[PDB]
Amino acid sequence: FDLIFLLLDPQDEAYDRRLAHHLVALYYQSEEQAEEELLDMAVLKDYIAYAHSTIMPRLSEEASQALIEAYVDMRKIGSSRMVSAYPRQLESLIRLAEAHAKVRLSNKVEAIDVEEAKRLHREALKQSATDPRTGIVDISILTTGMSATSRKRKEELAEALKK
Amino acid sequence: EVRDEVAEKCQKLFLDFLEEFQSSDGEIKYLQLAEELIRPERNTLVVSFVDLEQFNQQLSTTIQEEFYRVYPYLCRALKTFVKDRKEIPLAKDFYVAFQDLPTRHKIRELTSSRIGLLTRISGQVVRTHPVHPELVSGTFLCLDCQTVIRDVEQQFKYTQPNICRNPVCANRRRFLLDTNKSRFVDFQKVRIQETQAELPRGSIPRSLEVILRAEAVESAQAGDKCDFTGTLIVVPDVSKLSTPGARAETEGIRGLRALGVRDLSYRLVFLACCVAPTNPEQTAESIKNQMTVKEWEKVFEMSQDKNLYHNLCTSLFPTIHGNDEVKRGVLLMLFGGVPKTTGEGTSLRGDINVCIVGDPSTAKSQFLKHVEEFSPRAVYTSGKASSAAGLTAAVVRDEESHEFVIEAGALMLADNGVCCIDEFDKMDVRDQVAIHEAMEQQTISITKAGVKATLNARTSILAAANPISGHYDRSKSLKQNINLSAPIMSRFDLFFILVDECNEVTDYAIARRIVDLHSRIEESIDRVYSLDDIRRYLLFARQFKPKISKESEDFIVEQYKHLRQRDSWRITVRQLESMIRLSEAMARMHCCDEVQPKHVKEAFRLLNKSIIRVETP
DNA sequence: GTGATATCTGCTTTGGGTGGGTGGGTGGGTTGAGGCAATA
DNA sequence: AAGCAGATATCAC
Ligand SMILES: Nc1ncnc2c1ncn2[C@@H]1O[C@H](COP(=O)(O)OP(=O)(O)OP(=O)(O)O)[C@@H](O)[C@H]1O
Ligand SMILES: [Mg+2]
Ligand SMILES: [Zn+2]
Repeated sequence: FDLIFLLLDPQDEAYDRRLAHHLVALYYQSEEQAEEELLDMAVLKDYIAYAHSTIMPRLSEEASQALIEAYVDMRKIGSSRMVSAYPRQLESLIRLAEAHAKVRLSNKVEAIDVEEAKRLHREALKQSATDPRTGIVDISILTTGMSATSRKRKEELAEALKK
Repeated sequence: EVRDEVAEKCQKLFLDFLEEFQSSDGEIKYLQLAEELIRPERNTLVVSFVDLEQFNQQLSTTIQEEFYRVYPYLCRALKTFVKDRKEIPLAKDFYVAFQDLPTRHKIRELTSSRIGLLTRISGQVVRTHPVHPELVSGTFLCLDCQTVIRDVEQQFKYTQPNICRNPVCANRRRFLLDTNKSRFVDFQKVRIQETQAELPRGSIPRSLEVILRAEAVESAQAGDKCDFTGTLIVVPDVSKLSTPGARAETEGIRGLRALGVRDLSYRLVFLACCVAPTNPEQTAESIKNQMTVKEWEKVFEMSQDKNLYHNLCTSLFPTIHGNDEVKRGVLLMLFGGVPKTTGEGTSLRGDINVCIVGDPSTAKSQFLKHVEEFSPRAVYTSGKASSAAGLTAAVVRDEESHEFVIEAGALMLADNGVCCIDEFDKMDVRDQVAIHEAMEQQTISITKAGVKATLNARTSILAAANPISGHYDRSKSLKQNINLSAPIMSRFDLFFILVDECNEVTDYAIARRIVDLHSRIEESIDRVYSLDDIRRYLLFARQFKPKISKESEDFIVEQYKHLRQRDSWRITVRQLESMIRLSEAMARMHCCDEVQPKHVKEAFRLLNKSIIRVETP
């Protein structure tokens, strides 16, 4: 999966009140607003159809350098202390960057697209890659399915039982 | 007898076309092809519709609009065009096929207005039926006068003569069929379906019945996507029709004498004269002959190149950075060894198996995909399988019949080819036990309810595996990092490891390679040899069976003694035979006829680095 | 007197279990209980 | 009971 998102239920009271007001308003929404939303949806569908028809973004030189530096920095984060990234993620970035370029109806992928892709990827990871014990940077949970702290604890348990 | 002017004119013009149409080289294109029809197994001639259109447009239009009407006359013209040669019996029948029809129709465009016209369609074959002999013209004896009637045409129903030939005879009911002087044609019924590309959105697929005849029988297989050229016809409900020789067998039209009080319905079937794929005993000399002169000199130049090993390695795997040893091992696997049979009838395996153990996102799947795309016969699969067959056979029960049948696995489908297995460590226990025999004996044996079989699995296996912990631990040995058992590991000729090197320079190289591949898809790739060149060269090289010389014998014996003295993993005779296989593959790589000591040295280098990697951290 | 052509006569049909499972389920019949292989 | 295959006597020209 390119992006994994977490939809958690908050314990906050203010969130509950705001969502309640949202749902009540929707429960009383008027027909003109519904028609307006339908028109906006039709516009969105037409926009996507046109973009698929005629837009084929390509990587510019600045986008290429941005992507290479982005991958190097993601690796550096882990290398400072483990591994914090793997090459497959770079591919994801490329895809996302291209998608962003298509939203602007642009045939060239620019640095803004790369920045948006990095932000979105980093937000998804912060949502779903967090180790409840220590922190986030650990992506070993995705690659191996086992938290690094959990791996160390299991190694300790096995060594002790081997004692 | 009344004469059909249009059909006779078409016959004459088609004979003229066959006689006179000229190829680019100036020879008669179809004379040389008809020269092949002297063989007993050949009865069909394939004619390009574009050639006919160039020769005579009115003839082509008439054929297109009256194909069903005029096809027998075209076949008669072909018979005349072949009559000169002495080898053809007078009884042989010949049929015409039409290859390249410029326009195509969809299966849902096959309406009543297309009945009898020449058409081309595409479809995916769902089912094929057994071959039958079909009567086309019967010879009958008259029981009243003993006169012989010949050339009685058949119309979807077993038909006897209407009146006796003899003017004096008035018989209408009593005749005898004589098989030996009747004419039959090969017949096959296939059921095809709309392709996924053609299937309209949110619609149930529409199926069609196709009839193949003569050479076209057994030329399409279920699951294939095929182009059919032929005609759309109506087939009446035979069960309703009664004839003097054949009683009726248990709305539509009414009023025919053969109908009694019954009704006759019709259904549409496609009568195909040509089948092709929609997207299209060997020996070294024959392989050479199949090639053109340019291709042969390219193959020879490749055989003479002194850097062939490295050039081939780089050409096969251009997207992967580093890992030269793995590329060399996979190449040697692709060339293969020499399978042999003993005097007592037992087999010595000649195929090579390779295993790649890797960290996450280390491009092992990339190796498997490159091999899969390159090889003509190759199956890519996963250790954890979606079907019950898995990598080997399974036994499943047909609910209706209650019968038990074999469902083939990946290693069966890859017989005589390459099987790329990903996640080789996730196999199930049944596959795990069966893979011993599959990998060494190259057979799969089953004795279960309703099934007793030995199935062929002559395959080369390229496997990709993950370490037990999910990350490779250099402190431990390779045997300590994977969950493969020692007997399974002994069945692999070569082992390779791909470790995630937490190095800035490697990261910078890999990122640049990936981004360059994406930025310039066409410009990034630079191969010393094209993939087609390598495919032809491999086809040529697999025909060599290099012989082991005496000096290579001594070197191999000494190397095996050294390996055993050096050493639940252990050096077995399997390592010796793996060394033999690798030496044979090294010799084959250079289209050589003898295994020289140099090939043994290279093979031993590779195998020694594999064994040491297996043993020590 | 020969060629229709109108009348008359005998066969067998139906799906069915007294017509078989030594015909065959690619010739066609709901419901339940009982072995398999793969399954968990 | 209903309908096709076979047999056969019968009108017409
Ligand atoms: N050495 C390398 N050279 C070039 N590309 C590489 C290299 N290592 C990794 N990659 C890139 O990584 C991706 C390959 O990931 P792939 O799916 O093949 O990994 P894997 O080894 O099968 O791992 P996993 O099964 O855990 O996903 C591609 O983007 C490939 O370009
Ligand atoms: Mg993979
Ligand atoms: Zn006769």
